[PDB]
Amino acid sequence: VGALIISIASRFFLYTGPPHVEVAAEVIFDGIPGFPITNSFVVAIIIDIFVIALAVAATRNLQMVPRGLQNVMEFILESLYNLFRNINAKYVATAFPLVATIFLFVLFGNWFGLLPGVGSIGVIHDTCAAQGKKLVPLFRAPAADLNFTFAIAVISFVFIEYWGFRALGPGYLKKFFNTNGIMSFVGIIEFISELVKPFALAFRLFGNIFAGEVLLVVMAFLVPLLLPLPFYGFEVFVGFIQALIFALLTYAFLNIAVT
Amino acid sequence: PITNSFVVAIIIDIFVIALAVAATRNLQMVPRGLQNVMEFILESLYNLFRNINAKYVATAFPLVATIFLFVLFGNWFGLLPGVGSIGVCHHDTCAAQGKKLVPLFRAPAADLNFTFAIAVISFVFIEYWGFRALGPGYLKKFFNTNGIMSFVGIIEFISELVKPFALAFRLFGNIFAGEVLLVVMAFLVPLLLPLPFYGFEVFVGFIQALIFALLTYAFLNIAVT
Amino acid sequence: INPTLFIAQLINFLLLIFILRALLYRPVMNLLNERTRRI
Amino acid sequence: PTLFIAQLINFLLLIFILRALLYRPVMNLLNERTRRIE
Amino acid sequence: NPTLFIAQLINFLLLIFILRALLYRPVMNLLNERTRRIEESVRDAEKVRE
Amino acid sequence: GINPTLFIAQLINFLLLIFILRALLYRPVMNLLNER
Amino acid sequence: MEGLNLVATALAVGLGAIGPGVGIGIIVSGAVQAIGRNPEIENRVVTYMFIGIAFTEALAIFGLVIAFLIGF
Amino acid sequence: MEGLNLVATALAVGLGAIGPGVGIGIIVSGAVQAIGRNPEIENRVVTYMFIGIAFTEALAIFGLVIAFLIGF
Amino acid sequence: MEGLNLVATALAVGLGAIGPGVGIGIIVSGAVQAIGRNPEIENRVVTYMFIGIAFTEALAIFGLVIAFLIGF
Amino acid sequence: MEGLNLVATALAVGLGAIGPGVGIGIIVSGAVQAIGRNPEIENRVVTYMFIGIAFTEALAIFGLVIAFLIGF
Amino acid sequence: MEGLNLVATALAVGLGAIGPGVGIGIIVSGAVQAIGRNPEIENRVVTYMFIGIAFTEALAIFGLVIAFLIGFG
Amino acid sequence: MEGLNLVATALAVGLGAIGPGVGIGIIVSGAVQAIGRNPEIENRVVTYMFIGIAFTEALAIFGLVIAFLIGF
Amino acid sequence: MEGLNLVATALAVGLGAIGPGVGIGIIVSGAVQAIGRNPEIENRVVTYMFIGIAFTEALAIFGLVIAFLIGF
Amino acid sequence: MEGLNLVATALAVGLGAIGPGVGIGIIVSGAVQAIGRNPEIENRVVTYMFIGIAFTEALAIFGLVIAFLIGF
Amino acid sequence: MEGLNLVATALAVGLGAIGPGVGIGIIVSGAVQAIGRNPEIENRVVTYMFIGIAFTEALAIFGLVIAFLIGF
Amino acid sequence: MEGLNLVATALAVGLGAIGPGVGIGIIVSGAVQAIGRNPEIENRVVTYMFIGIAFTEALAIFGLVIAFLIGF
Repeated sequence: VGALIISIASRFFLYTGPPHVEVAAEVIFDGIPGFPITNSFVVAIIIDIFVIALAVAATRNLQMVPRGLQNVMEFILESLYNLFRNINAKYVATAFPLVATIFLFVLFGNWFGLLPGVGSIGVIHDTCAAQGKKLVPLFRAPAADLNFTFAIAVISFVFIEYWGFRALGPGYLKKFFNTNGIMSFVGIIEFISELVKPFALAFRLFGNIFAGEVLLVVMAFLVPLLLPLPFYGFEVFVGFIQALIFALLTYAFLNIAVT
Repeated sequence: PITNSFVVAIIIDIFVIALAVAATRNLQMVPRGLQNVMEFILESLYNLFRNINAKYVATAFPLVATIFLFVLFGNWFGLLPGVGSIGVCHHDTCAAQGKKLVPLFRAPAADLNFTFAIAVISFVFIEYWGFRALGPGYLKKFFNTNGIMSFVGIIEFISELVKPFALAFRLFGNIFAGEVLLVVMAFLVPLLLPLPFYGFEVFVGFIQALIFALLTYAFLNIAVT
Repeated sequence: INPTLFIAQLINFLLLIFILRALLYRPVMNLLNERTRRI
Repeated sequence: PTLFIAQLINFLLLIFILRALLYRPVMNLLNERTRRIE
Repeated sequence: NPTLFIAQLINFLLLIFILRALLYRPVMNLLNERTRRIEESVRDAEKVRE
Repeated sequence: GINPTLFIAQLINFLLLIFILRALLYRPVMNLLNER
Repeated sequence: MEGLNLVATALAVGLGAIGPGVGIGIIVSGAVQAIGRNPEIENRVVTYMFIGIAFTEALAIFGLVIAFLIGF
Repeated sequence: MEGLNLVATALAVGLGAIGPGVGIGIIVSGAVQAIGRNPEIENRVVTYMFIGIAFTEALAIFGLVIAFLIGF
Repeated sequence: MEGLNLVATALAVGLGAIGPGVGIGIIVSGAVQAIGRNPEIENRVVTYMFIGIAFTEALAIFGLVIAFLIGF
Repeated sequence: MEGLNLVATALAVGLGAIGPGVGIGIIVSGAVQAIGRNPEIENRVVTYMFIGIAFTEALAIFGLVIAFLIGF
Repeated sequence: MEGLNLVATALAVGLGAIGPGVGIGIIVSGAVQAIGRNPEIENRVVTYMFIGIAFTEALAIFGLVIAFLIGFG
Repeated sequence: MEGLNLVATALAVGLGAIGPGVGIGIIVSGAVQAIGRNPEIENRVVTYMFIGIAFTEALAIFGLVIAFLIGF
Repeated sequence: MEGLNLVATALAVGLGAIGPGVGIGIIVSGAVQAIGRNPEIENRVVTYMFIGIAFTEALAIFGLVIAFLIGF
Repeated sequence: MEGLNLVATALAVGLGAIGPGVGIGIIVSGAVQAIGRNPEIENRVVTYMFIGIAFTEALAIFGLVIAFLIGF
Repeated sequence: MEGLNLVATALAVGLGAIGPGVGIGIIVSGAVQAIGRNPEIENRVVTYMFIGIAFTEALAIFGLVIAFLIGF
Repeated sequence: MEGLNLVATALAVGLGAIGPGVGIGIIVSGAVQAIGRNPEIENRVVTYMFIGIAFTEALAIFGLVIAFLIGF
């Protein structure tokens, strides 16, 4: 090792080769009449089937002794179970299927977004820009789509509202209306914040993934070699942290609605 | 020539002289009345000065007491009725033959002339007494004494010079702001609105009067150090 | 912001949740609880 | 001026209202000091 | 795009190597420790059963 | 701009007031010290 | 003035978050310090922490939504 | 210019969220610290926290009202 | 600049909500911490907390009334 | 310009409220904290609390006066 | 004012990032002090630490995405 | 620009208050806490608290006088 | 009105650097204070210190790259 | 144009005091807290307190003098 | 605009140095507090203080070189 | 514009002291508080305080020299 830090490979086509920005907020792949399927939805499909195959392999000949994929999946599930019990221990099983699948799908969607070619592969000038048709990129992260993040947020909001109605009765006088005291003023702000929560979560995840994608692409544009490695690692960490905190905030909001 | 604030300053000085004459006319043990209050104020001031520096507590004590009494009198005269309403003429009372209706009573601290004298006197006292028992050491910059220590000394030297000017400007700003706040409250409503500010005006004036003397004593002690 | 795309994404997420509950969550908890049950 | 007269009246009323309450404790303190003189 | 796929893949391989050389060992150790604890518990349960 | 003559007059008045106050309070200070 | 709405949206989002972020940080730091000081009491103090978090987030999203209104 | 109302509303919301957000953060942090020091006073201290949070949120409410009036 | 009055009115409220917002929060946090440290002095310190809150609210009201005069 | 006085007044009011509000908040928080620590010197410490509050409010008064001068 | 969009997208990211940075710093300091005082509760409280950190970074991302949208319509 | 002196003096007087106010508040809070910890040391505490207050308020005085020079 | 890109980049850099500096300062201060409190537990503290440092410097780099976009 | 010097003087005077003022406040607070901790160290802590005060006031006076040069 | 370059340079130098003007101070204060609380850990805490100093001066130098680019 | 360079000088001076002033204040406060806690660490604390102050002093000189370039 010593002091061999030279960065000679770094000074390779600083900004001449790779395209300048070439980013978009939403794109559509279509391909069928009627529903315009998008590349982000396509990745959600390939992630979903990959998750299904992974779960099957982990459950393939379920043995009492854990090993390999079964062992790591058990460790992940038990760590999540303990983490959720640390907040509430009465409703862990009720919300566990939703929370666990949310975390697992979001984590793999974020990690797949950092795979190479998510911006390079699509159907300066690259390949398709040479022809007369614009190069729409393929393999877009599902969290980069609002229609996915908003769907997850509204699903979580429906779940939390249904369970907060099923428990504690349908009263909600702490947030609906109060007769006297400042509680009347508190309840309206509580209702407003509750309405905010799904939008806040959806925007949080969507942005924290899409901005990471944009940053990795743009740092591939300038000094493409050997510099964006720590930032790729940081984006892996960001995707993992976001996937975790989405589920954590979901369960915490559910428990606080129970209270 | 003279301005409006000069008359109020002379009135404050005359009132101080009259109060001193009344206190000293009947000087006896166990005072009860105006003399007792004046003695209590003087003793409290002496105690505060000795808390700062007892060696120089009585050095410029008469000058500090005179400055404090003048400041208190000017602050009291500012909130008194008749200041800013009576116009000498070089709708308003002096609308006919407009001459801006110069106020009869102008606060001595509300001007940059009377306020500037206090700063000059304080700076002269600090430099004299500071250099009286220090010689070159009072303004010594400690040139490279502690690893280019001259930079610290040169910067601190400007602070000491600006301190008296800062105090005078602070007093002038306080007086002018009190008068302007009273005028603004009067323009806002005709009665009972300025109560939150008029009452705070007297307390602010008293606090500033005490603070000027305290800062002078502390600067003298720092200069003595 | 395509409502049809949002509906499709919600349907896919719900199907994934159901599949995981019926194939992954149920067996993992059963295996995990068995250890405590064994304990 | 009418506004000046009203402002002076309000200022005098506020000054008297503050002065009565201040002098009450001030009178108590002066009496205590006179008693503690001897 | 034969201009950014190469850069990303080259970076991707380096990231994979760094992760395997900095994080694979602790993850393997944690998994092995969990497996060892589970196996010891299972052996104790079998012995108590027998 | 500030009137130098007005400032000089104010300084003279302040100095005279300070001297008069010192002369008047020299006896009161002595009386207070003797009492205590 | 040739795109004043962009600056408007930027100021709405930009100035709507510098305040709330400090509030969230202070809330959660105080919660963490109190939890460390008293491990026993955790169940209900987190409730107040989260209601404060929700209020602060709603405050920020007020500006975010206001900016999005101008964006359209 | 033209869109001065837009930047007006943006500034109003942003600067009305700058302060009250920090105020809420400090209030909740102090309440949490007191709870950690004394859970017994909860019944009154949470009430004081609420009567403070309402007053702090009032200014943000004023900012939103002015923003909506401008938007109107 | 036609909406210059609008931006002035919004700016007044926005900046006047900053200082009081933090001040009320700090006051409430200090009072809450003292109460947790000493419930027996409840009324005495609540009075001073209300005094500080009233001062901050008075400053905020001054800002609001300046904005209202400008807008009107 | 036609409304530059308005924005000047608004900026003056808001900035003169930003600082003194925080100063008063800190003053009251410290005073109440000390009172909770030692109620026996309640009057002694409130004596300094009020005088500090006066100096803090002085800056807000200065800003309001300047704003009124520009406003009128 | 042809480049006003540039100043807009600069402000959207610059402002809205100051608060998140201070929030992250405060969260880290508080969590570190608490775990130094309470070592065994670290494995429980690091979760809330990351919750607050990711909240602050969520606000920063709210600024960032708006800046990116401004920079490209 | 026309009337730029007005916004100039307003900016000067406003920005001269946000800094000194917080410093004065911190000074007063620290002095009060120290006096609470040690009662008999108030004589030496206050004599430095006022000088620190004067030093801090000197900056606001500079702001005000510069505003007057621009205003006049 | 050319050259506005320069001031845009400058504002982006300044307002994206002023926050992270304070954040990392607070991070290092808290970490070193806790380490001095008990040097026994270091790695399980320096780890979180570096986590916060990396996150805050990453936000700073976000600001830096978005500035260099206008710069390039 | 024709007044930009006034705005420059205002900005220099203002922004040149908001940092030094808080620095002086924190310096005085820490010094007074140390004094309350132990009285015997006064002469050794007043010196460095004055050193910090001199540095902050030097920065503020530099800002003021630079503004005065523009004003002249 | 024939002068926006100088303003951009000033913004890049000044702004982006406030945060790296307070983070360094906080780092040093925490380091010296730990040093007072533990002198034998001097080298270990001084190394981390230097780590924080380097991290902050990284952003400082980034802003400075960006200003130099604008200046050049 | 024509006086825009003067505004640039003001911005360089004004913004170049906000950070360093607060940093110096915090450093001095922490050093003095530590010295009050433990007098024997006075020498090392003063040395580290000087290093920290020198860092922020050079950072302020960074803006000061840029302002002088424009001034000269």
